[PDB]
Amino acid sequence: TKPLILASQSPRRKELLDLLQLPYSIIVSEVNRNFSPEENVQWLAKQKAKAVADLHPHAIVIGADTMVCLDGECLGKPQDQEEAASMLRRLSGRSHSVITAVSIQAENHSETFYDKTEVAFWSLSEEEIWTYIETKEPMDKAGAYGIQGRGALFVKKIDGDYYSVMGLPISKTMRALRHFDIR
Amino acid sequence: KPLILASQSPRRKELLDLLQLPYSIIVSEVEKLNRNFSPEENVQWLAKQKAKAVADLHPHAIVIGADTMVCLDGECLGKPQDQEEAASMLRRLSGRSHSVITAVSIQAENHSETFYDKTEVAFWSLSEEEIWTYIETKEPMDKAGAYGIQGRGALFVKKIDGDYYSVMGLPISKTMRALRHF
Repeated sequence: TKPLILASQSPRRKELLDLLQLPYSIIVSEVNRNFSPEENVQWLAKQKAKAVADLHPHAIVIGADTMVCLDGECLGKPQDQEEAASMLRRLSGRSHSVITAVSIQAENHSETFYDKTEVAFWSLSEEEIWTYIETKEPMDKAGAYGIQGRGALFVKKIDGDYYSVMGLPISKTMRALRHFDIR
Repeated sequence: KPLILASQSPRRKELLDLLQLPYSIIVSEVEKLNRNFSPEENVQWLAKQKAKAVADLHPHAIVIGADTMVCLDGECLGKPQDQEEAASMLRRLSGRSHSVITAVSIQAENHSETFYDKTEVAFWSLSEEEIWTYIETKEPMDKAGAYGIQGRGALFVKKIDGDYYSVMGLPISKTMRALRHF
């Protein structure tokens, strides 16, 4: 048996991993154009898990990364408030992909995968964009929106995993951890 | 006009709270869904009856009523009566898809609007151990179809095609949009 480590500072990933009712600890570590968004998100989840697994080689380390992509271009956490409003205008009245990769690392076993969810947005007004920006909820999230909180009002529907949109495909994470014998 | 949520559902309360609008919770018990009607007709009839019953008591108000059904192969599943029935319902939902239909009815003296939102829910194949341990925490017993998308029930869901909030009992983005019409 090996102790479980969540290599993430994300409160959403913490809340989702708590659903497993498995004891674990949290450690956050210090974080290519030729790659596709699918390769990039998998690579980043891997680097996050490996940085902590290198420091604690006796444990099972979970790393994850979430990207918001549309027409091949991915949107990261917006630096400015105007950039956050620009991302929202691009997302308005259409569909985009939310890609979440998970990497599970142990000395004798490693597993990396991504989950893709299609997210459809209603057509949004300028007023709704800035009043949502004022809440401070967009700044912390990729693509300048969260499916929870006030961001829930922009979402018309999804085709995929809501928990994966939050930052962790918890049902798949649970299934992958069974082959690490959970502990 | 003042806003009334004709539901005691904590999930519908937490969702209607996202709107940042003042409202009160008022309920009046209504029940029998006829087999001659489709589940889509019935769920809308139920959301209507719940809102109308409270609207008759508060005719100056805007009243929101809602109802949620979990259906597969035209058959809809209610809250389980016993743990053996809850395991029967989950065994049926395992390894396949079902529909979650939520109807919302907004009632006022000069305007009324009813609609349903349909979501496809796909489950992983479930073991007998998984079903009984989930039953052993009493989360199924309170819910239609013997499961919830939140909590330990989250681990059974493979994917959805629709609205997660509608599965919780309220399509919050459609409701918000419909309240602008009022």
